Amino acid sequence: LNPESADLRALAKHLYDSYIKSFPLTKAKARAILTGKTTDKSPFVIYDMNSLMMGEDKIKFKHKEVAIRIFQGCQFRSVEAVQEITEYAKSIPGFVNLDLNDQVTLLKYGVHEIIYTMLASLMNKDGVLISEGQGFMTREFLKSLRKPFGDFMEPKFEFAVKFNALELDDSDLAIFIAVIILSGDRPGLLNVKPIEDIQDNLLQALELQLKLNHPESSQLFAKLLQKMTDLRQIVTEHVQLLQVIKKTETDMSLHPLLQEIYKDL
Amino acid sequence: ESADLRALAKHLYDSYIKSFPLTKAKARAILTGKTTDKSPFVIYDMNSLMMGEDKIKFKHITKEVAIRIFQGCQFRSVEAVQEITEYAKSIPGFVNLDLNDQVTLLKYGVHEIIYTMLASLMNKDGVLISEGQGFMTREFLKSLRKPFGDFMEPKFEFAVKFNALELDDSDLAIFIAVIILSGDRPGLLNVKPIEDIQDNLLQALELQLKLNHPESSQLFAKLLQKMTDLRQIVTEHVQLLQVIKKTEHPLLQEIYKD
Ligand SMILES: CCO[C@@H](Cc1ccc(OCCn2c3ccccc3c3ccccc32)cc1)C(=O)O
Repeated sequence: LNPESADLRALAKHLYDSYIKSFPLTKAKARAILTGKTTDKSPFVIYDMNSLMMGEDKIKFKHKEVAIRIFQGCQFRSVEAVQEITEYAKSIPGFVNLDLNDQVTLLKYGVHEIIYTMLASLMNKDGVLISEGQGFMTREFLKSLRKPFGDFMEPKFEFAVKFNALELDDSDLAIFIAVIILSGDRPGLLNVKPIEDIQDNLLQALELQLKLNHPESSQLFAKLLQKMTDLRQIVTEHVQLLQVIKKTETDMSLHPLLQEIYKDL
Repeated sequence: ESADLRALAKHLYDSYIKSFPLTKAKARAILTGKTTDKSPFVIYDMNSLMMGEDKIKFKHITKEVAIRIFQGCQFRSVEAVQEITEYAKSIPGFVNLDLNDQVTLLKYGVHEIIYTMLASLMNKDGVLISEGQGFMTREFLKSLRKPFGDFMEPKFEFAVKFNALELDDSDLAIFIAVIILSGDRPGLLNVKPIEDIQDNLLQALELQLKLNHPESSQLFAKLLQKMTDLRQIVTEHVQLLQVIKKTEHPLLQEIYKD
């Protein structure tokens, strides 16, 4: 009972491998930090303006009002995430061989669904790890920021809490993330079929990977695919929120790379 | 256990055939002409509608066209909700769930099922109407007023892609059941039995596809991702209904409260 299964495991290993090489902060590490293990250090916790302030010292993170400072923080980290995801996509067999326009298109629409997915790896009901895991910002501090900014994270936490319920590990994510990138239903693709063939193979690999890694958790495959609905809505609420800041913060600059992704859509 | 899954599949199918008079198999027969017996009356332009309103009885008439057409789509939806409701009752486990959860699962699942089955009565040029007696063109629909001109366009968008999967009634019966037993509907009181049931339905669906479409074993996954396509359309629709909520009897408003 090991026919084409071999091919699929091989692909799984390949992606898991690229994933480790493309993302310095994996779920496994973020968990060792959040559950107080001994393989990792403990984070500094920001829960208020006061705490935040000592955090500048204690943490330091490559960086006028607090809300905007934090907002500018996510942008920089998001930009970095895009770089990592772009580097990971290139390792997906067949991706770099597709039409360049479509490669740009798949990344344009796939990058955020992947950022929030992976962002769940650094979250628990109470907060989120920051500065490569050196810090932890509580859900509450974030939910209290100035009128518009404090509404950015709550829906991510809500998704994270439900998504983490599936209890997936980095090896599962590597494939699932690869499925998201290769979506032949993205607006403006010029050559859908090639893209779909790849995703089809990825899907078979993820299906096998979920049965083998979570034998007791039946229909995990079915439940995970359904999670896409949550992702799309997160993206939507987010862009609208961005529209608001753009008209209320005329002195604020949205990172060019982010402007290009968010552009048309 | 495979035999139990096939049994569940036959049961849902037999029940589907009894709750939905106009099946996909029948509909496809009418759309391709495989049944020249009774071809449908076409409604391509303003003039034909007027004539069709005379030919076909249409039980939704009491004069601005665009609205009349909409009230028709609503009347049919209310009927569809009763059919779906009778079908759900036959899904093993459903009636044993808490009553409030039954109502909840139906309340949030009828739209998804309606548009799913609507795909069955459509092709790129139009949708079959009034029990198959008619056929309203896609172009005629597009060419409607402001808030109405883009009411159905989204459904046709979905329909063409959904019909690409080439599913038949026995596949749909299981798929529809899966959509009903969704454990993530807001306000549920006892999620465990719901997901337990969906679990079994997905197993039955997975086997049904592999047997009924041996030459395309990724179909299950593809079918599942179409479920998210459905939720988006339901979002766009309720949203549009608000742009319509902007006006367009009080006893009638009660019947179509939703
Ligand atoms: C601000 C615009 O939001 C982004 C999306 C986005 C939103 C929130 C978000 O939360 C993470 C914040 N975040 C930080 C915030 C301040 C300082 C460091 C980090 C940090 C370090 C490592 C990892 C994460 C980190 C990460 C990305 C976009 O629109 O592309």
